[PDB]
Amino acid sequence: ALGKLQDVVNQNAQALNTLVKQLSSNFGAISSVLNDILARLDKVEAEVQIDRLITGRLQSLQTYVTQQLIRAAEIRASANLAATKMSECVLGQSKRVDFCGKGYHLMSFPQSAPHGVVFLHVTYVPAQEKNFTTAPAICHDGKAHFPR
Amino acid sequence: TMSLGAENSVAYSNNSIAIPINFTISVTTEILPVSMTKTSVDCTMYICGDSTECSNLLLQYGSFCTQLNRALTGIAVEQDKNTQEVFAQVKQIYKTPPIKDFGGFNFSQILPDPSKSKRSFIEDLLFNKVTKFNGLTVLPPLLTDEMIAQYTSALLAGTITSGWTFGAGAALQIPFAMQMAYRFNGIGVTQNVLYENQKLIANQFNSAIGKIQDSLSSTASALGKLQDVVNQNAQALNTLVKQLSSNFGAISSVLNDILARLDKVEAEVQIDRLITGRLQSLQTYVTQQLIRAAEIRASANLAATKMSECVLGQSKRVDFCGKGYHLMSFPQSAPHGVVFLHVTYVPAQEKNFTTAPAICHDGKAHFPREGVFVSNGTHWFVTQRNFYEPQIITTHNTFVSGNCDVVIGIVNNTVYDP
Amino acid sequence: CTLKSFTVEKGIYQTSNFRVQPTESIVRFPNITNLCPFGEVFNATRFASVYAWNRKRISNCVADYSVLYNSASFSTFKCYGVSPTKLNDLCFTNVYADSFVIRGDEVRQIAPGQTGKIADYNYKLPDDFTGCVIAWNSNNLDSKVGGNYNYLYRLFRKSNLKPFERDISTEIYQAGSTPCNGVGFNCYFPLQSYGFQPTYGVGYQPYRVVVLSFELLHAPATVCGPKKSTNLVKNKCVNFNFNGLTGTGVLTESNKKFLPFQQFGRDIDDTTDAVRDPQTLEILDITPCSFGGVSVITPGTNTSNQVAVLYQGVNCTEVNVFQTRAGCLIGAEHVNNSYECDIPIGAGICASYQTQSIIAYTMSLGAENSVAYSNNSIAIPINFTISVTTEILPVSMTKTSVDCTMYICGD
Amino acid sequence: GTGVLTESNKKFLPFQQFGRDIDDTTDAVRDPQTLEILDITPCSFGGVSV
Amino acid sequence: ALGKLQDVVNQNAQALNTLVKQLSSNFGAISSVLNDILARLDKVEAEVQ
Amino acid sequence: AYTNSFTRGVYYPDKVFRSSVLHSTQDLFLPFFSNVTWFHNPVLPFNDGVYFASTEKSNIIRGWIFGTTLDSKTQSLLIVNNATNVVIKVCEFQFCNDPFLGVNNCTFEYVSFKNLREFVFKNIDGYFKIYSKHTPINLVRDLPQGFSALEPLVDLPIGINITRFQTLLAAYYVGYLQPRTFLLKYNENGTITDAVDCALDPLSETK
Ligand SMILES: *[C@@H]1O[C@H](CO)[C@@H](O)[C@H](O)[C@H]1NC(C)=O
Ligand SMILES: *[C@@H]1O[C@H](CO)[C@@H](O)[C@H](O)[C@H]1NC(C)=O
Ligand SMILES: *[C@@H]1O[C@H](CO)[C@@H](O)[C@H](O)[C@H]1NC(C)=O
Ligand SMILES: *[C@@H]1O[C@H](CO)[C@@H](O)[C@H](O)[C@H]1NC(C)=O
Ligand SMILES: *[C@@H]1O[C@H](CO)[C@@H](O)[C@H](O)[C@H]1NC(C)=O
Ligand SMILES: *[C@@H]1O[C@H](CO)[C@@H](O)[C@H](O)[C@H]1NC(C)=O
Ligand SMILES: *[C@@H]1O[C@H](CO)[C@@H](O)[C@H](O)[C@H]1NC(C)=O
Ligand SMILES: *[C@@H]1O[C@H](CO)[C@@H](O)[C@H](O)[C@H]1NC(C)=O
Ligand SMILES: *[C@@H]1O[C@H](CO)[C@@H](O)[C@H](O)[C@H]1NC(C)=O
Ligand SMILES: *[C@@H]1O[C@H](CO)[C@@H](O)[C@H](O)[C@H]1NC(C)=O
Ligand SMILES: *[C@@H]1O[C@H](CO)[C@@H](O)[C@H](O)[C@H]1NC(C)=O
Ligand SMILES: *[C@@H]1O[C@H](CO)[C@@H](O)[C@H](O)[C@H]1NC(C)=O
Ligand SMILES: *[C@@H]1O[C@H](CO)[C@@H](O)[C@H](O)[C@H]1NC(C)=O
Ligand SMILES: *[C@@H]1O[C@H](CO)[C@@H](O)[C@H](O)[C@H]1NC(C)=O
Repeated sequence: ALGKLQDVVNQNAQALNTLVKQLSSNFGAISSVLNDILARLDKVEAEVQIDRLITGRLQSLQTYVTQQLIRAAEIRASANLAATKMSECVLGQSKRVDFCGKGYHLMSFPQSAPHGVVFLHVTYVPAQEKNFTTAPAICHDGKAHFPR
Repeated sequence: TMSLGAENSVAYSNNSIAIPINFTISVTTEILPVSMTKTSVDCTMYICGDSTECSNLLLQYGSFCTQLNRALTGIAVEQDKNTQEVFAQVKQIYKTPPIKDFGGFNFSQILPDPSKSKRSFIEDLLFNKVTKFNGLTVLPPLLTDEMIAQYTSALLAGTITSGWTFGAGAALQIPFAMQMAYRFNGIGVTQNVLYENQKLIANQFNSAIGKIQDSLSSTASALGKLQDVVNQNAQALNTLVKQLSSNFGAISSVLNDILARLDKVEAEVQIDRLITGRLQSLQTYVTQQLIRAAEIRASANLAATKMSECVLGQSKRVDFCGKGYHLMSFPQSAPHGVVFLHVTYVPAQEKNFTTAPAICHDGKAHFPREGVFVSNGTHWFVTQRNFYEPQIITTHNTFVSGNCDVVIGIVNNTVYDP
Repeated sequence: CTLKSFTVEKGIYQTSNFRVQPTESIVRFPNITNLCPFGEVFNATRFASVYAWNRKRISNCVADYSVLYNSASFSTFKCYGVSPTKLNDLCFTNVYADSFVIRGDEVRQIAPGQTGKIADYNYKLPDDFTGCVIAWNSNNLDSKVGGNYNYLYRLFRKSNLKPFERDISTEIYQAGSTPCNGVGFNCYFPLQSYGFQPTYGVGYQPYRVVVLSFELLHAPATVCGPKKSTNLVKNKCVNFNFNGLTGTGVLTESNKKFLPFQQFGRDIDDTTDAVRDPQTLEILDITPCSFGGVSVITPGTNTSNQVAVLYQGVNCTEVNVFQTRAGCLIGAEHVNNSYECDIPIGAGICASYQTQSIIAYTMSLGAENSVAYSNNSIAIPINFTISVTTEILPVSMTKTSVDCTMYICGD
Repeated sequence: GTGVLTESNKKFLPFQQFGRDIDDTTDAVRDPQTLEILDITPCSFGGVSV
Repeated sequence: ALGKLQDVVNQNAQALNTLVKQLSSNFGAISSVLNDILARLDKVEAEVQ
Repeated sequence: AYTNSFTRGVYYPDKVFRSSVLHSTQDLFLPFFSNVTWFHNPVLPFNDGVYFASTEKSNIIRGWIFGTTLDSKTQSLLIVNNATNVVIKVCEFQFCNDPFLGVNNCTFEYVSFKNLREFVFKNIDGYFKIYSKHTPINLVRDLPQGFSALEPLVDLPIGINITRFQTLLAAYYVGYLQPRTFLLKYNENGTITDAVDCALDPLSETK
């Protein structure tokens, strides 16, 4: 039922698990383990092997930060929408169609959730329609009458 | 030096009001992009392609090709979401009656032509004006253009036959002229102003739809907002494919020529320069496509909001559903987007009147119940403020509040008591 | 295996790239049979002085470079832009063989992008050199009793040589204000000699040098390795090699209107689209063998172990079986009914697990309805239902921060 | 390396010398002179704010 | 009150100052000064730096 | 005397087939609207390469001499064309401006107003190239404002140094090639149909 909030948790977990796994990549060095290179080689050759790890790990971290900057702007759009729903929908009575649930909006109530908000939108939905003949106006003594 | 517009000194004074004698029904057109082409790139087929030698070197970089293919897959699946948020708002596929008794209003240019996809006449103008081995693939959308046209048809058939009611529950039928009288009443213009002018209002609407048809047939330049979404994606892919021909400091940009000319210990040094440059070339493309997809999502969320508030309702939000006071609007599909034909009341022929905040009868101040007091030379009347219709001042048209002494600008005139 | 889990939720997952593999392998070299005249260079009586290096152009022959690189005679055999082991598989537009003698220390100067007396005043190689430098000690041939003075080099010049510039001029060089005058103090005759003696130390002993320069253009070959041509094969997926243009694809007969000088053709992205057979006036279109994405369509593994497979863009004649516009769909039953979309396949098609097996169907947009419109009929609600609908919105992320010095460099 | 060392209840089989975790980390080790299994943990770290 | 406008002005100034300060970095080369590499080293070595 | 070249002197830049594509290429080309010389004789400089054209009716022009000295000390290239053979020869020739008064340490030999004959001579990489085109025209031979591309005749590995040339004898035009970037319109069935000289004017640079 809360798949929107759990999706935001799962994306942040997949991003961090990917960032950590990229420490195990060689990037073309003789080992992925920074302690092996320094335990096995002297400065002149260890600086060649380490700069391959620096270059790949810095690219790995720049990719993570760039995708978190893009993902934060999507959460800020949802937080600015939730802030607008609390003002117009909870603190008021909205006359905007579909903004505050299906049907004509009466009121709504905020409930908190992990990293999110839940609105319980109360609305009047009409039921049991019946047909009837109708008219735009009525003739009385030659005067045309319209409903107020 | 650019002109900001013509100057206009408005004729303001403490006792003058201008009220419109007449109106024009205006049909404005608004175009919004909703989705991109679902292009997806195989990172290994782009960087290497066929070569096992390059593929085994690319494994040393770890998760990057899964991370890039995951990002382009998220952009691709979101284009189907954006299209569902806009069009798939209607619960049931409504159909118009076979008899077009809409009170003189003519929807033939915007309803389906069943002889044809079964698009409207204006949807065919909109569909005409807009126009594999490197690891690039183009995926089809989930909804075909014929399915999008069935949704715009259902939204339009619900709107014409049942007003806003199909957005709030079951569609309740109402005669189209009576629906228009309540859309007039919703902008503060009294219902009789429709029924007494119904043939003029119908002819102004029918004429304004004819100007949309002529304008969309005449020039493509209006749809530049949709065509730019095609052009930005095409320039991104042309740049990504051109970057396969770059050397990046390798002996050749052709991977098979490196493999045909050199043994492993030398070939792997040349191939890693191509892997490095081609990986950076693809990371730059996916980053700018992620930022571009977020701009299209914002425009799809705006188009989905315009369909709820302008099409399924009657917006009171100024300039949200075109210029003038919004009456209703109609959805028409276009490739990668949506078009709204916004019907609005525009007041057209203002005249100057003397005005007052209140009037004095038997030593008591009367205020207009709804409307303005206006003077026709020597005489005083009360009118609705959006269309000139001078009623006599009466004890029903007005309410009292206290003595004459408090109000600034009050005038002495008789109130009739029926 | 793709999802790194033993459980799979309902969905459609990309898992692989499908490819047709080549069923045969081809080599296509020109009609030529005579061995190249390398012996006229490597067994020459003598080479020129290095300031006046001698160039032979080699063409229209087969070059067995193994005759060269297997020999223990060569005290040096370096290659640039090619491996010597690989030369018997290649083809070249021309080969230029350049020949001279220099002392054993100076052989270092015969390499790309060098600076020095021999490199800049006698024989300069280009920066993007493709070719081989072959050298051997010649103290047994070029050194002589009392010294051999037939071998010379330029020691002074007004400006450095460009790549493959040749300059035999004997004119006097000027090192100061002193005019050359056919003679002086800070003015010099610019040419000098090694005087090679058979008793010289090995750095001053003569070495014979041959440099082979290879050019491969957008052009025909005229020198090719000894690698035998074979029969042409068509409409199958094949691995191929036309004049050293290694690749893989379906070869077809084709009607590209080549003008007589055009040797091959290119697509709008510069990929090689067609070739001319080096043994026939026949034009072959090169098309890639069938490949594309593979997506697996599944209910949850908690529900069934059945799956269906979509070969994306692939045609069912060239992979129950159903041709969607998304690609060939295999293992899902086509159905004439329509339902709400369960798993989305594309172009109006969806799939579900139903009465059980996987089915594929055209999605249904909603229930069909006609509103009972008339010019004098309304409808009014007799009643109402107060409705409560839950809306969920995300508001925040986890506040992560990373010490980039500790992530990158680990303390 | 650098870390805190402690006892562990990691059930190393007789052929296993060390344990691993996905950061490319050695997670635990068998002491070569006395065959107990030690947890390795990072020495405590964090940002400083003023 | 105007902190939203000054923040937008300050961010663009900080990003340009950072872009220009990255010209002083070596990225592993012998020097950050492009003329200094060409003064010290011969063609094939200088081009790798 | 002088003439406007219009868009003359375009040639197929490489031995590659292309169709329905615009190809952007750098090479020695005659610039658009360049200022070509006109003649009835003399020895001329060769610069980076030559575009040459002539009035194909009387058939008086038969070939060319190319070299530095044109008379001994070093080789010159001789080209002669007649009703049975094209002949090309390289020698330490000692003739004046009329070897056809007769006709030398030779090193290479090879054998093969109503109309406009056009030629390009270029001496780079694999040495001396010839491109040509022959087409009917209206009777005013003033380099017509239409467009066509010259096709390669021969490509000769001869290694010679050329700084001057002369014609073997109608009227003829001479223009010089320059290092230039062109955009070429390969329309359909391999054929170049239009071009932009990208350095001519700001609109061509925009195209
Ligand atoms: C209204 O009239 C239509 C047409 O006669 C009919 O289908 C419908 O059942 C009637 N009743 C209601 C509740 O709409
Ligand atoms: C109102 O405008 C219509 C045309 O839009 C015109 O025919 C009509 O005469 C006008 N009426 C008045 C009162 O100006
Ligand atoms: C509706 O408009 C079209 C286009 O002007 C016209 O051909 C058609 O006859 C009109 N229909 C009616 C019922 O007036
Ligand atoms: C209203 O009054 C002003 C000032 O007298 C005048 O300039 C303007 O033209 C008048 N407008 C109309 C519609 O009469
Ligand atoms: C409106 O004013 C005019 C003078 O401007 C006057 O002739 C007319 O009688 C007035 N209207 C009425 C209903 O009296
Ligand atoms: C309005 O009527 C009152 C009472 O008759 C009088 O005092 C006042 O002067 C009048 N004002 C005007 C402008 O007629
Ligand atoms: C190539 O050689 C074969 C015989 O080996 C001959 O039949 C064929 O005509 C030749 N083709 C060309 C283009 O020389
Ligand atoms: C699939 O390939 C066959 C054989 O070429 C062809 O008849 C059919 O039209 C193709 N269908 C599609 C959708 O590509
Ligand atoms: C209205 O609906 C309620 C249940 O929601 C029911 O108890 C009531 O009898 C209905 N009234 C009418 C007039 O149908
Ligand atoms: C040394 O190492 C071995 C490892 O198996 C252990 O058995 C032994 O107790 C240790 N100490 C001595 C004194 O051997
Ligand atoms: C350049 O062209 C003009 C116009 O044809 C001509 O008058 C002029 O003499 C030419 N100049 C040179 C140096 O070619
Ligand atoms: C000229 O024509 C004669 C005809 O016998 C022929 O022998 C010769 O090859 C041709 N070419 C030249 C340059 O002499
Ligand atoms: C070609 O010969 C001329 C004769 O003056 C000479 O100046 C020039 O240097 C030579 N070309 C080259 C590329 O050296
Ligand atoms: C080449 O294309 C042109 C397009 O105008 C056409 O006239 C010509 O007939 C074509 N040639 C062939 C061989 O089809």
